[PDB]
Amino acid sequence: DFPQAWAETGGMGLAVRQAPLIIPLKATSTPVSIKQYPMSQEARLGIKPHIQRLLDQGILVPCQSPWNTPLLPVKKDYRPVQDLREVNKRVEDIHPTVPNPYNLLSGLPPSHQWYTVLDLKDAFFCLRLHPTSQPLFAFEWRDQLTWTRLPQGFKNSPTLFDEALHRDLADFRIQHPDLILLQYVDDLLLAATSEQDCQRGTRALLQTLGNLGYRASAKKAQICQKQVKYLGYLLKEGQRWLTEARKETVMGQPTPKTPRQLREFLGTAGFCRLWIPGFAEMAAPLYPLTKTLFNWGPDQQKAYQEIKQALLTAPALGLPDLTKPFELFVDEKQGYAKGVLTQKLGPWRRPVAYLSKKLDPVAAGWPPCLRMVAAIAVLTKDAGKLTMGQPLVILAPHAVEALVKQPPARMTHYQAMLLDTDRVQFGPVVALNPATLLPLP
RNA sequence: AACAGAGUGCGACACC
DNA sequence: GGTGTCGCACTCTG
Repeated sequence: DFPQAWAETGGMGLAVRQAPLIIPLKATSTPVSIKQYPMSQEARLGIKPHIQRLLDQGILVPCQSPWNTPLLPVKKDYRPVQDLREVNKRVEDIHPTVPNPYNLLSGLPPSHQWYTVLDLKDAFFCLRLHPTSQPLFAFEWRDQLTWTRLPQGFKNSPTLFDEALHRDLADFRIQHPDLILLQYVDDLLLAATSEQDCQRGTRALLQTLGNLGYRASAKKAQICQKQVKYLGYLLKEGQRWLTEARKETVMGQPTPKTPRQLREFLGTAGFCRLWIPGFAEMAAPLYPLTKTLFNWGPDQQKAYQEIKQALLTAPALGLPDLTKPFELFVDEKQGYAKGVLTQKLGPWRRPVAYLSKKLDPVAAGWPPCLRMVAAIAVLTKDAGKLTMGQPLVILAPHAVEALVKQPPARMTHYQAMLLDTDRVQFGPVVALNPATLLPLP
């Protein structure tokens, strides 16, 4: 039905509006041959059929180059990645344009709740390399070659491709303004308001992409769904849920017995902190067991449990509405700041994110009252990363508006941040649910 | 043994 | 007590 745009059918891609790239070198560089690292029978055999599939496909061509860098295949078959730090250090740097994965969804309007997701197959290869630059990307072989397209391992590949595709799509975006199109480099979210208003765009877009010369995986496609996985998340109805996959990777593991094992834990669980109320404080007992003896007392096990429990009971987050205002409820506890950034849908405050930070050494040194102010300060700063300086009412269990206006060091800076009334208004003192951190009637 | 971007915790150097 | 630059963990997205 759409043979052109499906990699599985319409064959390898080529960004047609995109003219072959010429990679600008450092003003002082020099070709570098580098000994093809040894791999193994499984690695050599892993990317073996790939280096052969690409060859007769033109993407790969017989070459004789000063430069050699060793290819570094991977897996999850194998990827034809290529270890080339030596090259891309001899290559100049460019002002980047890759999206901020943190706030991309901030731009998904609740009006739009019909979703499609298209992952792009072999995106980088859709860009052509200009024969001048082709040699930089050479590697030995047996059964020396090089890339006619844009290879993985190359430091600019990510940005170069974002721009290419972003530019190629700037057309669409103005022409179907009734649709939303988020783009994280390689893969795309389309948002409609209607089951068919989605199936239009998903026809148009899916077409445009075939024309422009890009191809999308029909395997990984997610067409006109009411919920979709995107960026590690489940999106459904303008809310962001943690994936059961994500959870299993924590629940599943055995209680850490080394610092390394602890670090992996805090590592992956910390990627869920937006869904864990008073996270930072929760994990306080765990942190010192990194770097340092490893005594696993009750507090360690308490934290450990609490955190895992907090994942099972984890709530959906509301996607930030930038056309509305936000409230930030905040509390401070023994040197730890915690709070929930919320927005209203009718009669409901619905959390947009949970924010917590360990109070730094000096702050932590100040008395309870002052601590609350610093608590309010950091979380406000962090909330900014989501609100985009949209107007924010700050609420808390202890009144502090006065003190930030009439204190008897850092204040100067805190006052500056908190007393800009064009973005920050204190609200009334309120009582919070100790869990959920929401206000009590 | 590769890249870009992101989250958070810890340290080091320097500076009044 | 305050304040500026780095580096090293673990983790995630593609």
